[PDB]
Amino acid sequence: MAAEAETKAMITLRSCEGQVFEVAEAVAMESQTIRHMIEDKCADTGIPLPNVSAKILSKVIEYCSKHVEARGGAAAAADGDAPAPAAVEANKAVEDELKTFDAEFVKVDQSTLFDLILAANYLNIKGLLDLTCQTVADMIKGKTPEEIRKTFNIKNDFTPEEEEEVRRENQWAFE
Amino acid sequence: SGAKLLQILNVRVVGSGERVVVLSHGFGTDQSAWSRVLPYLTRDHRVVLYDLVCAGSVNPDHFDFRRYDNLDAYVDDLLAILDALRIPRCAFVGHSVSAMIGILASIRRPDLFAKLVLIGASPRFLNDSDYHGGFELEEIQQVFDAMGANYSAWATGYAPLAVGADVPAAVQEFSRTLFNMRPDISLHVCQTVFKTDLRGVLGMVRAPCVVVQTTRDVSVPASVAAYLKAHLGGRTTVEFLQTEGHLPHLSAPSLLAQVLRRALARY
Amino acid sequence: MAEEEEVEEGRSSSSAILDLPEPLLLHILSFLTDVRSRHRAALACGRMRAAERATRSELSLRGDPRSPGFLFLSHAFRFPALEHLDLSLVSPWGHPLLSSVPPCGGGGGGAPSASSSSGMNVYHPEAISEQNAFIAARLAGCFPAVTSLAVYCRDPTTLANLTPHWQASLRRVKLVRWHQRPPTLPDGADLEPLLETCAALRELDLSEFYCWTEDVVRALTTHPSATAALTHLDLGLAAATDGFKSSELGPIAASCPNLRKLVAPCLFNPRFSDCVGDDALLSLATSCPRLTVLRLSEPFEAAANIQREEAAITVAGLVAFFAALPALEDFTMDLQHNVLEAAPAMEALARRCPRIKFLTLGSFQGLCKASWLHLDGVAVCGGLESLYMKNCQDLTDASLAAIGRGCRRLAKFGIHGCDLVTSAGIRRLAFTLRPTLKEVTVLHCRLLHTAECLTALSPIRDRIESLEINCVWNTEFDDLGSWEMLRSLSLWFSAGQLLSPLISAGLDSCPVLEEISIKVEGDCRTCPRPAPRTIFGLSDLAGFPVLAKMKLDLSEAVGYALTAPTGQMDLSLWERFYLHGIESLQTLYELDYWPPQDKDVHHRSLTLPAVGLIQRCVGLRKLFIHGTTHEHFMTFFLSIPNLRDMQLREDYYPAPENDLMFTEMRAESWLRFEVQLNSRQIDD
Repeated sequence: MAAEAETKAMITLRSCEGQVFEVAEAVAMESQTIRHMIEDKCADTGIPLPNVSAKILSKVIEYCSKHVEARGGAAAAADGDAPAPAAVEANKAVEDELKTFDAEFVKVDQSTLFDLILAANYLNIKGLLDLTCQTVADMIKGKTPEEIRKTFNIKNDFTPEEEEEVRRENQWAFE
Repeated sequence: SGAKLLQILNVRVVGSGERVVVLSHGFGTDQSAWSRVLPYLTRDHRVVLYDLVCAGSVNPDHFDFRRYDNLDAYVDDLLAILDALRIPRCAFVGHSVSAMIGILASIRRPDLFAKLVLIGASPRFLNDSDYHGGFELEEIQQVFDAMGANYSAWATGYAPLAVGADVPAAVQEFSRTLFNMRPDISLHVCQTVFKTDLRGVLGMVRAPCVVVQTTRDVSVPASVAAYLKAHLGGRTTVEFLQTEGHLPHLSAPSLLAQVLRRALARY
Repeated sequence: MAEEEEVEEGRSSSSAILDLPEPLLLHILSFLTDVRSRHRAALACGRMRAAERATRSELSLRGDPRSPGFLFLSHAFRFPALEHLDLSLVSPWGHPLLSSVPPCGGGGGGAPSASSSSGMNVYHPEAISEQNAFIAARLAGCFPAVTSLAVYCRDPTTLANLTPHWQASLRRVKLVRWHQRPPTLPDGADLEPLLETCAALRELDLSEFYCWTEDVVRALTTHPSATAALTHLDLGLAAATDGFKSSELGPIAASCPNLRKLVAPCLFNPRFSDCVGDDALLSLATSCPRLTVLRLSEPFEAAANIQREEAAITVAGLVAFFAALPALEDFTMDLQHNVLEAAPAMEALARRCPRIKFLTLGSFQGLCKASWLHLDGVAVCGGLESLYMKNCQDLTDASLAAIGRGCRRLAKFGIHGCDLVTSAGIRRLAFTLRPTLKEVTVLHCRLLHTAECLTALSPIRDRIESLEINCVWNTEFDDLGSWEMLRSLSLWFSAGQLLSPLISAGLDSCPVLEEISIKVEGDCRTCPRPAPRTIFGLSDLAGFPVLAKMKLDLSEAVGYALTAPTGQMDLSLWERFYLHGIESLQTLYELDYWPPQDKDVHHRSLTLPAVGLIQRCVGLRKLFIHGTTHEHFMTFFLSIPNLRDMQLREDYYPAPENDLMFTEMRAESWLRFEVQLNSRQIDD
């Protein structure tokens, strides 16, 4: 008997402009919006993504496949027993690898990172969302509202009498 | 005015009794130096405590150097306080320069100071011809130099000398109050006090006087108590405590409280 | 001609984070915890200001709420989503808030001689209740969703004023009082308003709220309706009590069938008949079968020299108590008396409480012996992750190995008063629990000196994150790895001991060390005067790069605060000695200091040398002093560019009474100096 190769179910993805991506369903499993439609059995012909372009879709696919791979490679606990000290070390490395994968993953331009933020919400990929959502929080961390304004190319909209008043009202912020 | 001076000089009304007693603290101290002995008279007397203008508790901005170069302005503050308290008659217990203040006040207002109790009293500190104030001009100027060059070092070298008896709690309290003093104000008022000579006015003091003298006083020779009992015009008596030092209100509260309650029974 | 077709690149790119749907921004900033960055971003833009206002859950108001500046805040100062409200730090510190009791202004015992016409303050209760209601209404408007509330309660009138606005939602309450309990209050009256108003209460806290146990019994056992519904309780009472008695605890247990968490110091001294014996233990166990967190302690005084006496608790009682409460997961039982042979008790605990995770025992002897082919006592409780021990005089290295083989899930380890433990057993336990051990605590172990203990911790030195140690200095250069995960350190020092040897002992490179606490214990008066150039060695800690938070507790350091007899050293010089080199901490961001206490002075007063020492730490952002000081020292700190959060917390029982009689800090001076500090233009 020939060995039946386990066929990872492919879910067809059709981006906003018409480009198609072939991914495993387990990759498509992560995105809750994609997940939900999978069980709706409307994914036989492929699902439209009118709000996701090819580049953001490819990077989302990259992120989701990487995190699914990390989940699979994590040493699963043996039915209620705490993992052996070797197993703990193996899983700690995968997290560190996945976290390291995450940091440079959001090391993109603001627009792409902003685009990374939107897609994970539309795709309901919380892990990608949170990684991108907190990424902005760190790059705001340690900054005054002014260079924040330049960093996002925000024009300072406060009149001097307003900005003076608000700065003193919020004096317990910086200190 | 007296009323604002009450707030400025921390004038507070406690105790009960028809007998009104005025407590004034000494050098480098404040009215809380009487706390260890405050309860003993609160039962029998309506007690009045106030802070001198030189105390660090009062705003050092309020210290008028030029008016407070003489004990006269301090007597003025005391009298304005007492008039603000509508006191027509009271006894006075003074410590150190407060004794001179009370001497001058009873001279000025004999109608108010029924009886006087003196703890560590000295009308003059500089030794004179036939007068041992216990200090010479060189010693006083050396003290000035030690304090001006280093108020911290002088105060550390002075506070155990002032307290005398080996009571670290009293020495600590005096060190606290002395260090809360302001150096320029302190030099000014010490110059005010050492220069004060009330030997010519003790006989004008009409009120009966109670002198409290310790076994050993670094600044008060026992001959000073003899001079005080000799020259004060009022019927003057000297009570001797079986303890050494200048601030028995902090070191031996029991003995001094005994003496005071004996004295304040009637006046 | 035209020759003009090359200017079409000027479109302002918008910050797409603003283009995000608003709930997404709310979600993002739901993750932001640090209030500094929160309000920085809020100041970046108005839309972000609204987002940060809506994303706040907990808050501690700083300044005087009674001040009209807080009272007249605009509608923008609005926090609908604020859950946890902390009002215990409002200005002034230590004061009754919205208290209906009139101030005791010149009320000495004595009939007022009614011949005096000058400036008598006529009390107006109507106005007082008016401002109390208005401030409560303003607080409710700013903070409508408060369910867990912390407040300083000098008197229950504060509680009566505050409860109606949040009684429907308030489920946890924290009461604060370091000042003396008002003697005129009826027994249990401090707690009655809450037992009467807040039906939603589910957790109660009184660990630091000074009061009598009898008040607790009265208020609780006479309010069974509320007590049947509570879920969490703490009874520390500022640890100013000798401990609850059995007769007090009993009816409490009766009125409360539904508790889950308890913390309570209790009278465990067997010489008292009303001590907590096994009978009280099982009565509590039966009364509250659903309990999950229990932290029980025997209050003691330092004069109790080596408590060799036994406790009123037997191993059989322990076993039965374990059986009666299957739902336990956190347990703390600290005694000064010794419980012998409690290993079978520990076995019954493991069997009857398989969910046991946190264990804390004091003076329990013979818990783990490894004296049989099988693991014994605590060595069987393999599901344990937390383990702290006090006064285990007979714990051995073989016991350590048995525990490590059994408690392979142990993450935090601690021993106190374990004289028989050597560096060999410590190193064995560290190696065995190396993947899991992350925290280790060693205090006052006689054989375990600093260098030996640091050497024995090499296997987990790369993994260890927090460390607590009492420093005992004795009278190839292998590369000892940097403390790569060690972010926190706790230090215990004898009076006069030097911090400098710590760096040499093995603690030199801690790149991730963020916070540290140093405790100095001992009578400095009996200690010989060190040389005038001797310092503690605070500058020696500058080698830690992310060192930001400091907690130097010297309140236990008792000395002649202001003058020592000839040959001894005053607390002014002691402050100079200990605080010297603090300015070396470049990243020093937070400092928590305890002024040393003199027995003769109710106050832990700060001296000027300490003022000068601290004033030069420009990087200090936060400064919390646990005492009092002179008003003339205050203006120095305005020179520090960056400090705001400064409050003299006399948070030690008894909190001294501040009534116009002390040269130390005054309330009006405090308010005007807060105006001074918030008047400085600050960095952003």
